[PDB]
Amino acid sequence: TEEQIAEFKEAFSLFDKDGDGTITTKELGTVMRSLGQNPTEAELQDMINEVDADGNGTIDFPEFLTMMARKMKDTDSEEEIREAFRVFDKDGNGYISAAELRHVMTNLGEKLTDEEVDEMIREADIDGDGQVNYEEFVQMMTA
Amino acid sequence: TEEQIAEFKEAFSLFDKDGDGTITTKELGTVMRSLGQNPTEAELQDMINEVDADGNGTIDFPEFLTMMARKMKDTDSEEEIREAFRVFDKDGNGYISAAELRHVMTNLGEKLTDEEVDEMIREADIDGDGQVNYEEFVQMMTA
Amino acid sequence: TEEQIAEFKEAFSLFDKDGDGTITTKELGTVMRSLGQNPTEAELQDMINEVDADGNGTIDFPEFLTMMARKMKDTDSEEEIREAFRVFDKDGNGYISAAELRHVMTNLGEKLTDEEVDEMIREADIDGDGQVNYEEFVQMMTA
Amino acid sequence: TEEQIAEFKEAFSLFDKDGDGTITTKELGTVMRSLGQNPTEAELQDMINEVDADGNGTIDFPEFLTMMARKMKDTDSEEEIREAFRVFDKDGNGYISAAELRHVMTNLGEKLTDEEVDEMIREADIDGDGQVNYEEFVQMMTA
Amino acid sequence: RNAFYRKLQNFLYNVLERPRGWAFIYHAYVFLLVFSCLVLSVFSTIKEYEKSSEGALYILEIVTIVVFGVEYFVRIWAAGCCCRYRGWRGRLKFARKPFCVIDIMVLIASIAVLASALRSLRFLQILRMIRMDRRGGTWKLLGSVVYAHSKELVTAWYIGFLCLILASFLVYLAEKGENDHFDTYADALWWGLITLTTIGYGDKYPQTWNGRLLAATFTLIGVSFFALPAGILGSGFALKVQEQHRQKHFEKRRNPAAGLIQSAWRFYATNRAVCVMRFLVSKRKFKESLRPYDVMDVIEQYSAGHLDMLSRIKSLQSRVDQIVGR
Amino acid sequence: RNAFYRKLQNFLYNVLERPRGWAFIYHAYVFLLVFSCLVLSVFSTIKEYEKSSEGALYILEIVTIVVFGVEYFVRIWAAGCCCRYRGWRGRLKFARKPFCVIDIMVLIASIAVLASALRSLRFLQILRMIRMDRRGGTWKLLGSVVYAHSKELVTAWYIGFLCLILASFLVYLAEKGENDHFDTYADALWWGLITLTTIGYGDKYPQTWNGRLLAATFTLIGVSFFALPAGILGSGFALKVQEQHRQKHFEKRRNPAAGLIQSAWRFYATNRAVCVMRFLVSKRKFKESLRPYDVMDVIEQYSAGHLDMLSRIKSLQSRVDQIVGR
Amino acid sequence: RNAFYRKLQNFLYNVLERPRGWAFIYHAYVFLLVFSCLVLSVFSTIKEYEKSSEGALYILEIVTIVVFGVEYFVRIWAAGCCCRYRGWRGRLKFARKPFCVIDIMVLIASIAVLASALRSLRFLQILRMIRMDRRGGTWKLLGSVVYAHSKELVTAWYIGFLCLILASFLVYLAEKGENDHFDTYADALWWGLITLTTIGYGDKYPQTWNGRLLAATFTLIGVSFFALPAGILGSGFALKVQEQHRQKHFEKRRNPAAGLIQSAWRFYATNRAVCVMRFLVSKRKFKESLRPYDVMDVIEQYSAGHLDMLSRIKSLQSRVDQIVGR
Amino acid sequence: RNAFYRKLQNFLYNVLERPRGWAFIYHAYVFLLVFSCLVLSVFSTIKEYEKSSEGALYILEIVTIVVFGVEYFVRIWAAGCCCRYRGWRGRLKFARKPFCVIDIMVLIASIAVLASALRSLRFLQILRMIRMDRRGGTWKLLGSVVYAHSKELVTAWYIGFLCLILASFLVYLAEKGENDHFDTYADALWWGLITLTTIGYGDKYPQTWNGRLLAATFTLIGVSFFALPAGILGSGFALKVQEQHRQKHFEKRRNPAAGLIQSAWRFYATNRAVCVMRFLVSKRKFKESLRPYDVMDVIEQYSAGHLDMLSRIKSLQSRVDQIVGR
Ligand SMILES: C=C(C)[C@@H]1CCC(C)=C[C@H]1c1c(O)cc(CCCCC)cc1O
Ligand SMILES: C=C(C)[C@@H]1CCC(C)=C[C@H]1c1c(O)cc(CCCCC)cc1O
Ligand SMILES: C=C(C)[C@@H]1CCC(C)=C[C@H]1c1c(O)cc(CCCCC)cc1O
Ligand SMILES: C=C(C)[C@@H]1CCC(C)=C[C@H]1c1c(O)cc(CCCCC)cc1O
Ligand SMILES: C=C(C)[C@@H]1CCC(C)=C[C@H]1c1c(O)cc(CCCCC)cc1O
Ligand SMILES: C=C(C)[C@@H]1CCC(C)=C[C@H]1c1c(O)cc(CCCCC)cc1O
Ligand SMILES: C=C(C)[C@@H]1CCC(C)=C[C@H]1c1c(O)cc(CCCCC)cc1O
Repeated sequence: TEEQIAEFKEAFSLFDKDGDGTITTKELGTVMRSLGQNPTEAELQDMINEVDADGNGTIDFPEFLTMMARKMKDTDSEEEIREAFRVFDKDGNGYISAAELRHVMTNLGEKLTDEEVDEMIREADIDGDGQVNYEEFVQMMTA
Repeated sequence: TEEQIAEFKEAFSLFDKDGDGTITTKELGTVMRSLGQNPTEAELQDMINEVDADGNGTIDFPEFLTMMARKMKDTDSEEEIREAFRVFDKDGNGYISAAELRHVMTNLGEKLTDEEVDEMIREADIDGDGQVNYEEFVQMMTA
Repeated sequence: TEEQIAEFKEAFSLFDKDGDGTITTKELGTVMRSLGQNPTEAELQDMINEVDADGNGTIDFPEFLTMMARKMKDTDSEEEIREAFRVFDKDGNGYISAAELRHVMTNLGEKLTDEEVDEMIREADIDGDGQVNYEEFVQMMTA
Repeated sequence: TEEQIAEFKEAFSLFDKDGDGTITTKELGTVMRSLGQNPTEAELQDMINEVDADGNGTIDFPEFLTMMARKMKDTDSEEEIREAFRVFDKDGNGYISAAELRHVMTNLGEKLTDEEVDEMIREADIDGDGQVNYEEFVQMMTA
Repeated sequence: RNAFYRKLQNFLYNVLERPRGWAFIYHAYVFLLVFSCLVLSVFSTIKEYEKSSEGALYILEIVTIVVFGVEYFVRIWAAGCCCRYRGWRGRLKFARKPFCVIDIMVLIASIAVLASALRSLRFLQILRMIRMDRRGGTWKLLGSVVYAHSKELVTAWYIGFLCLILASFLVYLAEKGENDHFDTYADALWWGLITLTTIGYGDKYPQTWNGRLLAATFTLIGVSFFALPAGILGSGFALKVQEQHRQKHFEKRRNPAAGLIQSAWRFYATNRAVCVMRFLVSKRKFKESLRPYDVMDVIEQYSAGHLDMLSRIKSLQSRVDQIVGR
Repeated sequence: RNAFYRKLQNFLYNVLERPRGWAFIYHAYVFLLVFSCLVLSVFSTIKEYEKSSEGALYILEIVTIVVFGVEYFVRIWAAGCCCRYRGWRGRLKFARKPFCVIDIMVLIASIAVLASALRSLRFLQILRMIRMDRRGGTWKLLGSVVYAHSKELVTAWYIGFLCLILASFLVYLAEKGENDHFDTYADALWWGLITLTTIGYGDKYPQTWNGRLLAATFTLIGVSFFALPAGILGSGFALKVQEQHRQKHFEKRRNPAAGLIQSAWRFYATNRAVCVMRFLVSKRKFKESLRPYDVMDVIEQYSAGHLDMLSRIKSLQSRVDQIVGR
Repeated sequence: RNAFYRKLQNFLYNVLERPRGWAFIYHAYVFLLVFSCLVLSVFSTIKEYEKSSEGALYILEIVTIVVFGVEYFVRIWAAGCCCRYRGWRGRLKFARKPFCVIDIMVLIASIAVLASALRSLRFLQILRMIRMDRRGGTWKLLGSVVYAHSKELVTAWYIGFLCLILASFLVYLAEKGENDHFDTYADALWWGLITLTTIGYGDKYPQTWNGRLLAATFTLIGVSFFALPAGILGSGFALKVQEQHRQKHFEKRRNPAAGLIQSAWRFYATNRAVCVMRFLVSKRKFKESLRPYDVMDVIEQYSAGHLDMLSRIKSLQSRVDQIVGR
Repeated sequence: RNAFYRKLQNFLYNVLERPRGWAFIYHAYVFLLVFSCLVLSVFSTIKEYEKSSEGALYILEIVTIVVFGVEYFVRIWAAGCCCRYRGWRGRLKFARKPFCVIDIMVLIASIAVLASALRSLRFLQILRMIRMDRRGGTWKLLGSVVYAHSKELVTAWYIGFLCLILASFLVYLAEKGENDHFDTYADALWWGLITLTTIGYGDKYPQTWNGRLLAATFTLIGVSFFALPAGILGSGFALKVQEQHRQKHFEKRRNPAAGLIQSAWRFYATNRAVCVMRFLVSKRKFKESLRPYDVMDVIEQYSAGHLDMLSRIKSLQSRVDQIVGR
């Protein structure tokens, strides 16, 4: 929509500090640093290749809109999340115990705040059995 | 006993400087540094992994009492020390020579003071044959 | 020719700052630094190995003239150039696309100025088909 | 002989600066640094184990005399030097070319002064054929 | 007892479906059972022992029916552990699995046969024997190892076939007249195949000394070319097992997965460029951990360590230069 | 449609010449076709089925003619993709390729045969069977693996031959009189070769117990020595495949190539010492990247990293010493 | 001479029990001796040489009894070296070892037999032959290598069995009438097993050309599937030997052991939290050195080095930052 | 022309003694020659072609005489290149080499035979065939690979022998009466050995169905156990070749050697503690470079690098601490 394009342009201008339509790695690093965390050269460059669809190190506004156009369902990211959860499903029964889930969120990979894992237990536990499922959960995120 | 629990509580309070019942690695490091030696991060992480029986990075007092309750005989650590001695028993006859024994004690692994190895030769050498045994020695430590 | 030998002697004197006829690696490094960029120790040792024909670490003027006498056609360096271009010829059809060519020149190996790659697209593209050839190209460089 | 033992004791006192008969690695390092070359911990420790015949890290005078009792012929070091020379004998004909010999002496392993390689060419050239032998040569060194 | 009920159901599902340890013993039993049936069928063919063979085979077949029926129903019941098979529709979909369909249809066909039906019984026995795999694991493994060595097997086959053809032709030329074994080139081809494989019945063998010399010369290399595939595949299998054992330890698929799930959750909660881009990044890390599972990861680790160290050294150089200027 | 024409021409050239994936399927088809012809020829030899065999073989041979002719012309047309084969002279040179010459000459000879010609037909069929390789790839691979293990195969042959000779002689001594199988040492040699290879026709076998004991003792090791080459070559093939799989990932041939082409261009444009020296340097790097393709590159990387870090530490030492002096 | 007595006793124990070098030669001798007896038994079966075979066998059996009795008593005497077997009770427990019990009981049974007893003699001879292992080492090694490749052997068996069944059935169909060899499917199964193993007696072979073609087609892959286990196990054995040779050098089991013994002694002398925690830590290091014995230890070493260097670089950064602030 | 003379003499010595490349071709020629003689001897045994075989064999034997004599004299002359064989005494010692003695004595014996002498001719031919090795290289390689896998071959032999004995006994029990093939246990043993090796003459095979079932069950594993040694040795040979190829590149035997020779010269010129100790040190480094020739050297390199870097970090810590105090 018109307002959607306007807010995307505002976000791009905030990101592309140069204003020439060619967003660079340094701009991403600076904006993220403003957000709070320090990004690495490998992190930012991989970000750039994933976003870039031309191969010149910069992304124009139409490419930015195109990458925003991908939703959770459209991206078809299902297989990856299911297999990751199976990797975590040390029992493999299709459900993950609450204790192990919280331990993984608060002690593994990217350190996740207790608020996020609290939100997971709140939303994913429709049946409230403790052995929270990662299939209906991912189905509802997909939807 | 009541005095046993009291002395365990005194030891825990000396250890758990915070006093909240959640002993941390830094407290053990500081108290050990007071004892004389500097513990490493990997050393302390392995320590906490071994002692902990919950999986939160801290040990409650009942857990400390439980791990203290394990005696030399109760721990059933016989196989490990026997196989270590056979590893040192370069001849494999069941006896270890005094010269090699003292050399290893005072020069290998954690270098050990001459007093400790002197105590070994004093106590373990019941027969005083130089080819000091380790099976009967470890048996009497078990008892 | 007489002028050719005179200019070679001038170049050698500019190179061999000592003037004893025994050019050293440090002189190469200093003159090259004068030329703009920095050579590495391994780079210079490989250079001296390639140029030297005696095995003493220094090059006499006759050796310098001998290595200058080698022309592009005389060196018979065709095979290496063809195989390198095939290595770049991701399609292997005998032609290399202009986009990939420019990307490789300006972004891979030794970063090459836009002027050099512009000269490539100018001279090499006799047919101007975009799918510029590299076989006839290396033939005309050989000639 | 009496003078031999006296000079050996003088050398040991110069080496064993402590004077207790227990020569340590640091003493070798310091005295030989006075001699000129810089040692390494591994170098001096290997020296000590090679010279030691007890296993305590220090050498008493009788051990020093015993290790000095080994002359060139007595040590039976023939095979090692023969195989080393064969390793250098890139042709394997039993003779080593003078140019390669000098290049190896002055450009390989321990940097050897031109005087030592000059002495090699002087003494080893009984036939003076340039293709100096390493069997009769090592034979006279053994003798 | 719902907790104990669920524990028992999960244990049953694990033992019936992909097992790990002593669960396999159960399968062995049932396998032997079905295998026994197969053997009895063969014994029923021998007219000397046909009566006793059939007498035992009837009860063994009834026992197989009972065991397979109870196993199938227990498997259907224990399918409830997995989320994908819950309730009427879920368990109907579970029964839609190809091997469950095969099991139910073979069960029904066998019971119907119980109520020249012998040929159908033999075909059903071999059908259950093949269904014993239940996953295609053996076929998958063999196909993987074969395809990995496809070039080697193809060259072995090509050269061995050329050797077979040439040796058979030359021996045929040397034995066409003075031996009735090699009456026709087809007979010589049969001889060549039987010898180069080293089966060597002896029904056909060269008898003329020229034929014997030629056969010796050619078989001396033909036997090796024909035995090559066995050695190639054996070595490939052993190397695959060794590399599987080595890779069993690294366990470097954990952090990328946690990052992926966390980033997916963050992006889902976002409903923005940073979150979506980080979700893509975490998925990239997930797949890039998925692929290597080999020493290439170790070379990547060396590269990362070296480049990081060089960066720190450059920072050191800047610091020392500025201190010198200070 | 010149762009689409060129795309189709390149696709045709790729499928006809070195293919990668499903293109191979086409080859399989044609291969089967030609293979079928070969098989039919063998069937034509059996007098029981000669009539039907020839009846089918005529049409199969004409189909082979059509397929090979159309394939040859399409290959000639699609040769235009590569620069070396353009225009009249370029395509004439392309037809100068040895396998293209073989293809055209076999096509023409077969055409003429269509217009005792059976023997020529069989020879042409085997000729096309061998030409099916089109590159010598199988021969190249076998030769590479054999030459790599030349010492091992030679020792295996030498020891196995000594075992064969000795065992045959001893069995001949133990069976010369009491058995007509071993009438002459040549017969004993034939027996020894047939057994040690484990072909074992049974036309000759020891019958005296001394001969049986000697044959047992010697064959127990002779069979292993004779089977050795198969195992050696199989393991060599498997190891070669494994190392190829490992080396498939490194892809460390990129930067040296770009440097080489850039330096060559610079030196060509120069028409000076720096340019030529750098051209030689870049060629050196190119070929030194070409060679290793193995772990020696990794050891070189470790050496480079360690020496670099040591140099940085020496710079650290100089800086700290000067700061202390300051 | 108690010192010399103890030296001799230890040497005797080492040579009789697990030997290292030339001690094995002695075993070979005794092994040959017992093996000889076995051979003579077989020779006693041949009625042509029964008399001489038995005449020599009686003497060889008495010699075996003497040797085994003296060896058993010397072993019991030399068992004193180890602490676990000292005095009456210790040596009684030593005789309680399963193989010592087997040795004493076979000795007693043999002497009793000396005082249709031939069958008992043969069974005792084979019993001593099997007891020659004395440790189960061969069985342990074979079981280890087999279990490591259990999946590969199982797939090979499954596919080879399917090939056997199918090929036998098809050849039976193609040869049921026109050949008395394949009268019954059991005969066809026997043929298929004999050929696919490449034993190939020649008692049964296909004679109809359809049967011959089917047998060729199926055996061409069946022989490979049947030879697979030999190649798989051979490659597994060779790889195990190679990795044992590689791992023989590292010797990284020393410091953890010293730490473990020292910490155990300290904790024993303590009779506190630090001592017990360090004892557990040292045991952990002991076991963690025990497990890997492979390249996983090397990857752990790389990880440790990299993380330590990272920590030192972080200290570097802190120091340089504080100096800049100063 | 003394320089050209010496060059030619060295070339002759290299080609006659250990060659590298195309020199081997010459050996092949002579080898074929002698091999041809051997073959002719076998042909002389066949009475059908004895006359022509002998007629050619006389000429071939004279040619072998000439070739070997000229080769021996040229070898003696070219022995002058090496220092150890110079002058009368040096060349006499060279002729003292075992293979030179064998060559001269076989030459003289063959000359005498030229002047039932056929048996001596055959023995001399096989003698020269075995002498063709000239170094024991094949025997050395086979012994090395066998001894490396001694445990594996011994377990394979032990288990295969037990399988042979048990299978033969059971088949003998099942076939003692209803088959004349298995009249005595020795016959059953012969059958078991012939089948388990897969030679399978067919002179003896089970005919009772119990015997057939037992033979199937036992051979199914016996054939694998008997084929194991071939696979084990093949894999060992292939792995040895692969590791030789890998180790061919490192070339880390240079600096220790130069250090050793320099230190030896210094110690010789000394005639003191530093020089002798450095000589011992350099010898130690020489042998420590000699030993590993494997990845243990690489692990040592990692250890050295890590400890050095840690030392540099400790120096860094001292420097930064002192600067902070400054
Ligand atoms: C050309 C090949 C492939 C082999 C290997 C090289 C050599 C010199 C001969 C061939 C060969 C025979 O052709 C025959 C025999 C034994 C004779 C058999 C008895 C009639 C051995 C034997 O190695
Ligand atoms: C291309 C193969 C398969 C090799 C290499 C070429 C030649 C000379 C023989 C093959 C081969 C055998 O086929 C058999 C043996 C065993 C002994 C044979 C007795 C004469 C060794 C042996 O190298
Ligand atoms: C040099 C080879 C090939 C080895 C090592 C030397 C000896 C003792 C035997 C060979 C060998 C067989 O030839 C066969 C088997 C299988 C069982 C044989 C049954 C008696 C094992 C077995 O090691
Ligand atoms: C389908 C398989 C598995 C093999 C391999 C692929 C090909 C095209 C045919 C099979 C096969 C025969 O079925 C028969 C022969 C020779 C004929 C034997 C003489 C009667 C060779 C031959 O490779
Ligand atoms: C699945 C196996 C075992 C492979 C791969 C599939 C096919 C085409 C054949 C097998 C195989 C042989 O069974 C035998 C040879 C030797 C030459 C045979 C002569 C026609 C090669 C060969 O690849
Ligand atoms: C116990 C062993 C070692 C094998 C493997 C396991 C199984 C279940 C049976 C044995 C075995 C036969 O004993 C017989 C056949 C075929 C029958 C031969 C035709 C008379 C196959 C067959 O795998
Ligand atoms: C201890 C060995 C050698 C293995 C493992 C134990 C058993 C079950 C069989 C052996 C074996 C064969 O002996 C033969 C095959 C090929 C197919 C046989 C057809 C029934 C596979 C197969 O694993």
